[PDB]
Amino acid sequence: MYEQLKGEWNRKSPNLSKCGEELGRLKLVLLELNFLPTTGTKLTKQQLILARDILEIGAQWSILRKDIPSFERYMAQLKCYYFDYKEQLPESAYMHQLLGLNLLFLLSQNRVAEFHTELERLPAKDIQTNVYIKHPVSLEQYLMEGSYNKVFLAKGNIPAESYTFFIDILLDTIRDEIAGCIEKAYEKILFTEATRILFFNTPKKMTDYAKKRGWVLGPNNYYSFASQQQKPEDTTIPSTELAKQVIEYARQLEMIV
Amino acid sequence: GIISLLDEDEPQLKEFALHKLNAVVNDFWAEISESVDKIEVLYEDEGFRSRQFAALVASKVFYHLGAFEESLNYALGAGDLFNVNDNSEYVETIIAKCIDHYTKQCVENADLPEGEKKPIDQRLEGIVNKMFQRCLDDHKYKQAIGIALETRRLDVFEKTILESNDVPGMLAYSLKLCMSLMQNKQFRNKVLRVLVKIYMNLEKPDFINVCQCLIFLDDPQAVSDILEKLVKEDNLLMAYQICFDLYESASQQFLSSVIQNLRT
Amino acid sequence: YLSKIEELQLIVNDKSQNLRRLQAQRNE
Amino acid sequence: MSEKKQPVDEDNWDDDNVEDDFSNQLRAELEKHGYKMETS
Amino acid sequence: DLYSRYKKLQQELEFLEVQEEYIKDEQKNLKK
Amino acid sequence: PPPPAPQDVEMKEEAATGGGSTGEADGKTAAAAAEHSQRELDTVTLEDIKEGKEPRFVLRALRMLPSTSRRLNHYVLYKALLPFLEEPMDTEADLQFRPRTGKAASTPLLPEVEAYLQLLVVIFMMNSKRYKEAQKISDDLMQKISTQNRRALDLVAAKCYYYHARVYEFLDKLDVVRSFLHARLRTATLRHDADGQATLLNLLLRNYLHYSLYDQAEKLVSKSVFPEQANNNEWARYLYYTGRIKAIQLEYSEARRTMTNALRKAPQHTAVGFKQTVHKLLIVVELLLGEIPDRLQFRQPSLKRSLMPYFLLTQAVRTGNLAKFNQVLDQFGEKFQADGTYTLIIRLRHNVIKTGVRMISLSYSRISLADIAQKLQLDSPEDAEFIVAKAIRDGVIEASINHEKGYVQSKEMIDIYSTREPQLAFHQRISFCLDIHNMSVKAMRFP
Repeated sequence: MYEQLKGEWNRKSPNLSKCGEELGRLKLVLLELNFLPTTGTKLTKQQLILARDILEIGAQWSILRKDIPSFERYMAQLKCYYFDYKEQLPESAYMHQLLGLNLLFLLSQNRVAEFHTELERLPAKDIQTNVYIKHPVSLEQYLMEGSYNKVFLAKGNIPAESYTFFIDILLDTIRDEIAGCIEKAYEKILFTEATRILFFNTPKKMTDYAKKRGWVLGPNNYYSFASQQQKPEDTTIPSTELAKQVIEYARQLEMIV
Repeated sequence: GIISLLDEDEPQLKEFALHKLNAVVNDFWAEISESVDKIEVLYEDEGFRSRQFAALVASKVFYHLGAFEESLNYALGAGDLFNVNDNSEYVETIIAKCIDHYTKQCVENADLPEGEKKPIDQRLEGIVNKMFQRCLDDHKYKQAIGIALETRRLDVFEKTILESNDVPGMLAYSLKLCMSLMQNKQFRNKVLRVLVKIYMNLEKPDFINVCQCLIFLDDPQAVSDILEKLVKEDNLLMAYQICFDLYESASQQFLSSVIQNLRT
Repeated sequence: YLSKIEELQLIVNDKSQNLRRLQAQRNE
Repeated sequence: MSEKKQPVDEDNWDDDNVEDDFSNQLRAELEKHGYKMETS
Repeated sequence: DLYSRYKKLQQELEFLEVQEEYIKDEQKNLKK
Repeated sequence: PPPPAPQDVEMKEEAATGGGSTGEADGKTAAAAAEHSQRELDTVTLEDIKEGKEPRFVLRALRMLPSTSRRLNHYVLYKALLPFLEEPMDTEADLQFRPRTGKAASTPLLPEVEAYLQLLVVIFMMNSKRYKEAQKISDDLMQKISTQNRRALDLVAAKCYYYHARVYEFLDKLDVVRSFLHARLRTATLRHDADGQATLLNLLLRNYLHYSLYDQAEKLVSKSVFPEQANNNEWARYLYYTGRIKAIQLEYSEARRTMTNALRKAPQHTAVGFKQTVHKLLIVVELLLGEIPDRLQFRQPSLKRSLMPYFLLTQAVRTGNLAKFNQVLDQFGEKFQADGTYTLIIRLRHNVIKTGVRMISLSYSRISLADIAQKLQLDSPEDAEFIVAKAIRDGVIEASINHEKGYVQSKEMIDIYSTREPQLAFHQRISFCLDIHNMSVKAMRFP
């Protein structure tokens, strides 16, 4: 029953229009029943188990079309199906890898606190196995180490782990946080770290990242003549400001009487 | 994933989201709080499929929070739906908190004698009057008079004196007890005159019960009118006591004026 | 409950009388 | 007011910090350190 | 008479707070 | 004679506890409830340590006109479980002593919990607690009396909540009891407030554990006021989870201070498997910071039994041998997993390098880049330069690296003489201690 949603599984979605039709039929499934208003009627929850599989493939389509807001809605919905108590829910091969894909996605949106929250989210998966889950946890160790040093290793770690679209997102989320350092003439080459943005000693491809918006991100002084960083410094003129702070604290000690 | 349902722009989904939020407000208070800005747009949006229900779930965002004023704003969006929950554990306290907002707003309106009193929210007033009707159903005179002077409205007070219609203690010396705790004479005089009028409405108007208008209102014509009725019915025995009672209870002045009215 | 639990809130304000006793001792 | 709850989840000390610092070290026993200076 | 009692307790607090100010004011005068 | 003697002393203690609470409840407000109820609660804890005769004493506790002394004689006459729980109300209504009736309802529950049946009989005690909870629900909602029960029996409800937690621990968990606690939170939103809500919420976080950290985040939003912390142990309990939330949330620096404050507030013995858990969180988070804390300062013996792993792990952090750390992780993975801080150890495996750089920053004002490579055994000088960028991190002296001859200049803050440069530094410290002069105002108010 509820075909087309499960009907196109063999032809996943070569056409983006098929994904749009799938969304409309999924909306009709929402018309039939809410995602999980209550834990009662486990048979309706069994129908939702079929829905989980179509959503899991649908999330892969969202990554294939690089959807962000729709993917966010689908990812939250997939997490809610895992949220459902549904003890009857069977182990899903799609579920294990996609939770790992979600862990990689958290790195893409720079939700570092959430990334550890996801590492916590599957303690039994993390244990030692779940190689799909393992690649983002290894990437997390690399990320605190600085993804730039091991980014080449991370890129070649798996040619295909069902993360082929996700590794493209990982290339998109290459860290440029190393930008707060001297570069261009003063450092000249930062290719030694191996991050894609600072990779390449001086060619136009390196120049495109290096001289983007004039200089990498583009705010602040030009890196070639940059004084190491913003170099804001501090002064003892604040004593007058501290005198203003002194008025408030001292008056209060007297105010108490 | 309440936020995810809101992200898809479908009117049926809009109804699904508010229903799901109503189902588990306590489980995910933060999720409503994160989406409260989205919920506020939906609650105030006429286009939204159930803006009234969105307002009801907006009160649920403030279920953990203690803001009565936000619940009053939710009552405006909810309209009938806030009234529909006439009795509901937590909401009953929140509507009571709105009644507290209503009385303070009404007391402020009573304070203004120049008119231009700020209008009470009709939906807020509707929950208050409906709960006030429940007090009349309870039949307690005290519960009925519970919002009578809080609203500072004589018309509500007439309904409260009617109450369940027993009107036994209220149709006697209830005015004396109210006068003792009454804070404002200007509002009190309206209550005093209307209560003596209800005493007059009773087939026998007790002279002691109508004495409060005779002395506190101190209207010489009004005492002359009751005295004239006593002369008309030739009830000299009742007339003798009230005149002596007036002399002992109150000073001359208006008492002299009623004597002048009586002489000519 | 509005006019039967608000009186209970005034009972909370009764503790101020205990403070008044402490200040009264200081006055003496 | 015993918390409980978490059961489910010098003579022999003071020098412990000092001992821990060079527990891995002190293989030389100082005399070797002097011999190392002699080689230097 | 819960509504009347609420007014009565409210009156007691209002009188007490009004009196509470007097003790502190006289005590300050005593300090001088 | 030896078995009756425990019963006589316990019955006399309960009679004194009841008399004191009842007499105070009768006179005044605020002083009426909880003046000795907390003392009665500790006396109740002593009664729990000191042990059916208690149910017979409970039977027919009150009838109408006070006859408690005659009732005590009747309890002796009985000498000379589920039916007993409801027997006093069934035999005769108290006709008075409404705060006492809740305390009377609480007294049989403690022996039922002491039995620790872990069976439907314990659930029946939970049902008796639910009946007591209904009286607590109506103490101000239906009864228009003062909150003697809210001031005192709410603590009794908190004990019942802990007993409810015991039933859920035997089974799984009850979010509905937490929802009932949310209704109690609405009661807290009213004239009187209690902080029992946070402790049950901590259990809610615990039940989700690794699977959900949202409950902890919800807890952060849920955080409100209640700085009274009258229990103080409750504040430590709130701090212990709040510190745990920050530690899992990667806010290790704030967490260690919170754990230390929590560790200080432990009046109860917490001798075995208790305070050690609070100590375990503090030591791991400090190790996560990279500063090395030796175990010699505290070293509680029970902390020590669980510390055979961590102590070797602390030695492993000092050592440069990964294999020693690996041996500790595999051999001592157990117990740390039971603590639930095992995930923090997993993140710590990468953190070992940070400890060395912090030692270098305190030890050397201007270390060479190559020297840093030798000290931390970096494979290459460029890797060491990459490590130096990681070394700057946050909360450390400015590296101000030349990137050339200067190498790891790592210049320390200068003019840190508690002079003009730290004028804010050594005046701000005084402001906090001078702010604690509030204690003179607070105690002066109590008379």
